[PDB]
Amino acid sequence: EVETFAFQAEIAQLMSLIINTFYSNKEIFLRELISNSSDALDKIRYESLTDPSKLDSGKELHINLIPNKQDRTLTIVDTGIGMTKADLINNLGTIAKSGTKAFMEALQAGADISMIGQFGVGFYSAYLVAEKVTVITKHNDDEQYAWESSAGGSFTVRTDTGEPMGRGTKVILHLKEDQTEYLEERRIKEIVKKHSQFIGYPITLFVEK
Ligand SMILES: O=C(NCc1ccc(F)cc1)c1ccc[nH]1
Repeated sequence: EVETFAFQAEIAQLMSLIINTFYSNKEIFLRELISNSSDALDKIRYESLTDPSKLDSGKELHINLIPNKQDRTLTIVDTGIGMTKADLINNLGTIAKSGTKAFMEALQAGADISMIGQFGVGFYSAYLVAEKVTVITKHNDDEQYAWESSAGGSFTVRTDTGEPMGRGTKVILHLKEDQTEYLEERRIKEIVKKHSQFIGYPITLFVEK
């Protein structure tokens, strides 16, 4: 049972701008997603300070980067707080309507795409490199869900029968044909060291057979 939803108009507009603007500095997508992961880990860590049982679903607080050249996917896994179904539908837990409004004024007032994270919509920079994005998520207060979108104005939500996650979020980037450099180990390492060197959680770059 798959539910299909239209993006709000302002979010569709943001995604088409990200997809269609000529803009070479695509590597910032990884910085934005890792920072989202760090924010989600901060949240569950804060909750556990007063309620240890919040970590019954998983004590480890980390970020894994998993390239797969056969599937042409880069997956960013974190064990942060996760998202409820309502969170997924409501722009993946963001205030994306007012954030997009601000971002797009900033772009006409000098800024560039790399500044997207300052407006709370950094997730959508995934479409700089991905033709389709799948988000699997598990929050302590809900079941496990899969969100998916290839842009084009709609996204789907379904219950995820896949491998159970415990708690956290998995962003699966189905990369564009000409963006496979972001599956290469030395390129990922360079980007992490350049842009995420002060993230307060271990980031493990998985290797391939
Ligand atoms: O660059 C501009 N729009 C294109 C754009 C592309 C991606 C993005 F995430 C945000 C905007 C702009 C608008 C106003 C001044 N500059």
